[PDB]
Amino acid sequence: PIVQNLQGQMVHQAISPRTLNAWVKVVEEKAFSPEVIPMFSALSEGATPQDLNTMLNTVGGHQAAMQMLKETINEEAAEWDRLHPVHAGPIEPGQMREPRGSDIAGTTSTLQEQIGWMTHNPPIPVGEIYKRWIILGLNKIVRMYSPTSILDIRQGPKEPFRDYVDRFYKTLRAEQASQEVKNWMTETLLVQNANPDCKTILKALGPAATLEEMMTACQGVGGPGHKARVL
Amino acid sequence: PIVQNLQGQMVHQAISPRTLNAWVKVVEEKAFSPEVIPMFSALSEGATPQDLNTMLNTVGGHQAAMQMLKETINEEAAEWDRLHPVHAGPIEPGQMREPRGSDIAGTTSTLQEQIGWMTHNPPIPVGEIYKRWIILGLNKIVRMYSPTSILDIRQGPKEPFRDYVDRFYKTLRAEQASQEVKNWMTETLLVQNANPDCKTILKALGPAATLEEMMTACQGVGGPGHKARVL
Amino acid sequence: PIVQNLQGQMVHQAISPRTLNAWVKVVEEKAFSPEVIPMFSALSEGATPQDLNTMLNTVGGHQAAMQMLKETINEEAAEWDRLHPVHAGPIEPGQMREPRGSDIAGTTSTLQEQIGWMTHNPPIPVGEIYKRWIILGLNKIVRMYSPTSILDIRQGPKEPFRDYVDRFYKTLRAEQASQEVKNWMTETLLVQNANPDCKTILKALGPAATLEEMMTACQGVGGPGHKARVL
Amino acid sequence: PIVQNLQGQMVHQAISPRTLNAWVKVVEEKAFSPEVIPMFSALSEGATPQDLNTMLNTVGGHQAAMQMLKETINEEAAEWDRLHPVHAGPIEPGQMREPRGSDIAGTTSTLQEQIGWMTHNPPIPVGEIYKRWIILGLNKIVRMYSPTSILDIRQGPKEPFRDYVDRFYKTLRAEQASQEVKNWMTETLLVQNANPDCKTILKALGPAATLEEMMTACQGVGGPGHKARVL
Amino acid sequence: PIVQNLQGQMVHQAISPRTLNAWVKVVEEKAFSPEVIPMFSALSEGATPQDLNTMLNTVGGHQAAMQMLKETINEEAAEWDRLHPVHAGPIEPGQMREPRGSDIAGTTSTLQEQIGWMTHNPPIPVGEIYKRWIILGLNKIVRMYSPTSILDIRQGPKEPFRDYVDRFYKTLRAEQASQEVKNWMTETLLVQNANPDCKTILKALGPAATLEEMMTACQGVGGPGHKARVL
Amino acid sequence: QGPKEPFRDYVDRFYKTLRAEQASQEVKNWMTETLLVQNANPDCKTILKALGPAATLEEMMTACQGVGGPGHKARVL
Repeated sequence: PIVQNLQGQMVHQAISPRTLNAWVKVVEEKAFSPEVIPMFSALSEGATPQDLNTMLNTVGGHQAAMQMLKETINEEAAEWDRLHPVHAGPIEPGQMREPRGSDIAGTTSTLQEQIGWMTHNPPIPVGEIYKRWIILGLNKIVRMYSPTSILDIRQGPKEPFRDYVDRFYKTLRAEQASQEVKNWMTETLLVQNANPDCKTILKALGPAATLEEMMTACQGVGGPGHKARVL
Repeated sequence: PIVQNLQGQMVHQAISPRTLNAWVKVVEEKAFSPEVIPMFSALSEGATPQDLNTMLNTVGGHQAAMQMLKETINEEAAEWDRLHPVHAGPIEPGQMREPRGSDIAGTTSTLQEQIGWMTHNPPIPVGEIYKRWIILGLNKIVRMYSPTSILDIRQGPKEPFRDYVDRFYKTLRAEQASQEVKNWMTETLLVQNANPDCKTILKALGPAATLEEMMTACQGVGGPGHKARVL
Repeated sequence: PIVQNLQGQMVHQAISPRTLNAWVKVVEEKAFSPEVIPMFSALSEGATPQDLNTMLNTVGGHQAAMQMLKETINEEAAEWDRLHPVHAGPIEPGQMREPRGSDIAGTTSTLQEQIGWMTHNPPIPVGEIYKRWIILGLNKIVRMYSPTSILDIRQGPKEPFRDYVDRFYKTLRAEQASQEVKNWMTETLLVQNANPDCKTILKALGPAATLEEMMTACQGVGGPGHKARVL
Repeated sequence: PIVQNLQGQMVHQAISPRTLNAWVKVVEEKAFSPEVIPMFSALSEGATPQDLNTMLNTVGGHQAAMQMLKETINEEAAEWDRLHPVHAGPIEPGQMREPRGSDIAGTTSTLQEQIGWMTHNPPIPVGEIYKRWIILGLNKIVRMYSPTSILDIRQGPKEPFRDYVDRFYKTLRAEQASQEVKNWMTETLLVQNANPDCKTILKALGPAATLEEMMTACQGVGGPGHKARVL
Repeated sequence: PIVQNLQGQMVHQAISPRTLNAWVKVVEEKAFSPEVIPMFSALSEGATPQDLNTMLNTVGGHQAAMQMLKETINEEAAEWDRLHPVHAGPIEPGQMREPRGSDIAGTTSTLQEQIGWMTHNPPIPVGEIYKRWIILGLNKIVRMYSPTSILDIRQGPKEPFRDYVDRFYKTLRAEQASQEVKNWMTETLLVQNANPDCKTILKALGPAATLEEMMTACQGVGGPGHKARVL
Repeated sequence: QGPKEPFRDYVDRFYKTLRAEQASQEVKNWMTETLLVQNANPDCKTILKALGPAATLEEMMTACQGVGGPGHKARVL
């Protein structure tokens, strides 16, 4: 990344082995889950194109997924130059030029230019432009083996309600939809078939008390709910 | 390393034994493989010849790989040397000697010289030249440490297409083939070495199918393969 | 050690406790071996003759071999006076005093003198001369050892032509072998026990070829699922 | 501990956890090997009398040995007090009062009076004088802890001599014998207690035969490369 | 925490998560013990009341002995109020307000106010005073919970004299008895509670024998005299 | 040769093969140390403990008398 410095000018640093290891733990295991997009955000806060390609490349796992991302963003890269002047500004390495799509994604730019673009004030946001293409590329792999349907979000009869929530957000962030279809279906079927003790205390409290008493309810559910609560 | 390479005054920093112990750990976990090479690059952004000689000599094991790499960087230096004339040194303070191919590899040069050439503005880049040479020798081990080969890889008779096409892509990463060859390879060769059950669906899927549309063929058939995976 | 060596603005700081914990168990557990040598070089950046002398006193394993290492160091430290006698150049330029063999081995020099030598620009480089002498004695000490079971690494008749070859260089890496002895051990161990088809290919190549060539052979010779790929 | 300063007088910094960790490991693993003296002193660089005291309160086992060591310090602080008479009447205004034995022990004296003594002219080594009390006490604990006498160290008939030499030099570390006596032990107990065949060679080589020559005794016995083979 | 040395302005440093973690992890291994204390001193270097509070507040285990410890802090806070007149404003014109029991415990005062008394001439060590109250707290904890004591303990059937002396001293640290009592226990009761055969030979080392003379004697009688050791 | 073997055809095979190569003199000495000595019979290696590195050839060719074999086929006709 680019990292602010105490006494002077901003410094470029290479992405650390801890950071590529922390990322490797995430992506190879969360690949088909919507969960990866904000981890990606957080572990790419200062990131240059070169940092971004380094983060793509150091993954071992899901190599054909990894290509479907690389191919996806080169289409964005081609797309960009359709409306935006090609080779505008200075021809030569080491000057302030206006980046093409394949400059954005660090394919045709050298790192020195990237450093110039990201040290400018306000910064020239090449890596932010590229991260949005990688999020869109990430949406496509997340979709590929994920479920999508509103009737396919599962709800067991004795669960203490939380497991349904924890499935809900990792289902409906795969594909965009209507807020009203997400709300109305919550009400007519999903919550209406949930744990009948849970519904009782919760919808007696209503939209007028905090979820605490509902969440303090439904103790002792199988083996895992019998597990210690005071430790 | 020499740090702060593309930003004003660059300066030297020592390679840490934990950075070295962590390098060797990738090598323990992935053997000699493609996926090593970017971890090598990430830890090689600022590297002097001496950092590079410190990186190969700390490996210890895999000594047939080390010996092959070692002749390839020597064969590369020899070639620099018979192509670019190098004569007798400075006779006065404030003067700089020419690199040899041996100097660039850190055979005959001392670190202080390496610092002078690579901290000059603009630098005389001995670390670049050699790190590339080392990468050539790393790729060349990949050929002689390859699991299977692109023609030999194939789909088991009840094997999911999804498992197959990932390991196929792992396989094509070790392959050094051109891009037009890589294009055919990921289309025809892939479909051909498919099993008879998926091959049909794959022939029906036909010309001009994208990787998005590859990865979604043979879904939802059930049976063996599906234990942890939602249909 | 000095902190900020080669970086100006230098301070002397005390030796780190995790560097000492890593040191004592490395010399204890693994012995005077080829891996010690490049780690000792990486481990001991910025160290003074007090720090390196503090580090030879803290080594608690291999005592007898250490007394031949101490004799060896006391020999170079003596010989340096025989090789480079103090101030036999011009008295006029410069103003430090020229160090004896035993101001380098930290035996007569005070820590202020060593600080001044290593805080000059360019410096008088006491630490690194000391680190060479210890490396040189690490090589003499290594040669005091020879692995049993060099000659028991015999090529497995149906196995690929890799790990036995690998092991044979590894066992013989500090054994100092001759061209004809290396070719003879190659035939004896490797060629004469390998696979029938391979043995014909290897006798046809001859045991005197470089490693990229020996590695190339025997791969894709065999028929359907018999092509001898690395396991 | 004590830390260096580039303008004006020295300053003190917080004690490190990992220093106490390094010290507790080298105390614990072998329960007080002669490894404690170079190691304690490696971690007692710049260590005030209150830091040396913190190092003594780190040892949680061995509370006999630890109080024996405190009563040893108690006799040493006395030794100091007897050697030097206590100032009668008022101390002269200005610079530090001379240190009394328990003040050196860090019990009756504060941190800042230690800073005072070390910045003073001449320097008063309050850290270094108390540190010698500890190390004498640590050798008392190692002497108590030692398994056998250097005059009873001896080996079975087919054990290597070279392994005995090493057992000898491990043995020597805790032994404060005069050097003539130690040279005499080197050339008598090793030479006398070597196996019949090493007696045959050490006679042939003679009285002036080296320690390297001692370790290379019983060499040449086997077949090539430590293996006999029939033609 | 606070550091004053080599800073240009006197403000707070934020507490490390690995500080708190390392403190909790110390309590895991040892419990409230003598053992936590030297690791508490290092992990509470520069500690202000607020930091001290945070370090108390994350302990989740041992919660009766937390209640005894806090009670004991409150108690020396009550003591201090009736100790000397606390000045509610400045003690003299040009000097800070005095700290009473709620100011030392961190309840009425704010972090910069606490930085004030540590950075002030003269300094008032509010956080060390509270650490002492913490040290007194812990000293009551180990004594209520102490499983046996000095006039009930005796040397075992097969217990070495040394490990008896060690096990007495460990008891006698936890036992918070009056000092002339403890001085009678280390002189007379220690001798009296040994093995009886043992006790007769400590009768035989002449009047008032020293701990080193005692430690170097008592041989053959009671528990094991020989100890196997790793060199 | 095997380790207990009487230390005569091996010495013919060594010298004849040396005479075949026509090896350089210095290399013959390194070959002797490398090969001849490290293959020698036990009693022949007692001479290299008794004499150390300064070992003469006549001593070694006068060793190994307690085993059989043909010797040098010395006779008086």
